[PDB]
Amino acid sequence: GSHSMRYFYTAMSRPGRGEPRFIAVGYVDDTQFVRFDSDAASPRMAPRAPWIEQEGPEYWDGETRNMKASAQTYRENLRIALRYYNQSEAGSHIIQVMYGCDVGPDGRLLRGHNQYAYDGKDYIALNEDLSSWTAADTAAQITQRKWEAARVAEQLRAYLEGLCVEWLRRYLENGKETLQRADPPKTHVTHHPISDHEATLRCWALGFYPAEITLTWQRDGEDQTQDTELVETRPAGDRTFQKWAAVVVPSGEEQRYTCHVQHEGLPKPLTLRWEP
Amino acid sequence: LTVQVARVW
Amino acid sequence: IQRTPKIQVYSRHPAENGKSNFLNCYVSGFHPSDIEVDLLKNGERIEKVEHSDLSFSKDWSFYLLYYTEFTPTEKDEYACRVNHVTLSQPKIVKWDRDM
Repeated sequence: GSHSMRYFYTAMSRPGRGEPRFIAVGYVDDTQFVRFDSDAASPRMAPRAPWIEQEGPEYWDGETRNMKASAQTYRENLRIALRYYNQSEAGSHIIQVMYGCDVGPDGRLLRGHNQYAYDGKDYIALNEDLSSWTAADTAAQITQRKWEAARVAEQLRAYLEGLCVEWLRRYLENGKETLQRADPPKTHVTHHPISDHEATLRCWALGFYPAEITLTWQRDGEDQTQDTELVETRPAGDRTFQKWAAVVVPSGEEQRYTCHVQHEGLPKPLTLRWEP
Repeated sequence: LTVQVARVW
Repeated sequence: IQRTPKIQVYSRHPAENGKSNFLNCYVSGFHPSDIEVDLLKNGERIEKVEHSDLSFSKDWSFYLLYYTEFTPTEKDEYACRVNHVTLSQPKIVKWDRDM
């Protein structure tokens, strides 16, 4: 169905311990496919998925050149941010970047993204029109003024509507075996007494891709959102993801509880109960 | 493919 | 403003004694990015532990997966030890085969 390409940059200063570290990673959907780390013995854009390995040396040299250039720019931006926020040169600070494109089944641009953070807070973001900016504070407004003057938005629009979509489509075809395969969750319900009158029902989802999933408990057909313990979806390490949802139920009332599982890999939503 | 130039703040 | 890490300790595949597996420690939701993560076997640091490349969620908080090959037994206890600037003392989360 729909797909996304995302790049994530992290630039972290470390006064007294050398120049700021720059790490870049690239994703198609929930699959990482490239990385760059300025702290590597030999910094370069490197493959992290099998289907990207077929890209030639001009790809890898070009991307490596770009990441080294980007690293230098974001080291500059870290110095600039200190000024904008009247901060001392003694502290460690972080700039983060996430950008990319979303496409529909036909591979047409759904929307683009280009957003920035400073010390974990929104800094500036390209609006959905890909032509204007939202600045989070008066510091970012300075950046906005600079970027409006230099017409940065137009250049980002050109990338997001062009190369981003084009290369995402290329990656999707080259990695169709995996990127265009949904693995449905393997599911089951576990039961563990807490006491003489209460028990935990835990609904498990395992081995699924992509990460997007909905696990819900119902009691007598009504959602138990507030009484459900829901862990964050977590990576298994083999491309797939895991998740569970638990509720505490009165003993003898277990069969009034149903777990409901929604996932792209499933032809229809699943309903599961504990099976003693 | 990454965007080709980073912007100065 | 800083964010303390969430911690999950778990296996890649359903655990069965004698069968080779992967022990995972997933740390997420934290900021800044500096974090110290150990995988413990019976209280002692496992040497060959790899981790994923630093990335982050839509709310800018970071996540990392630390992992190592291991073969679960009935005797052996495993845990994940995490330190972060938000933590005055390292936080230990024990591996629970049902979690």
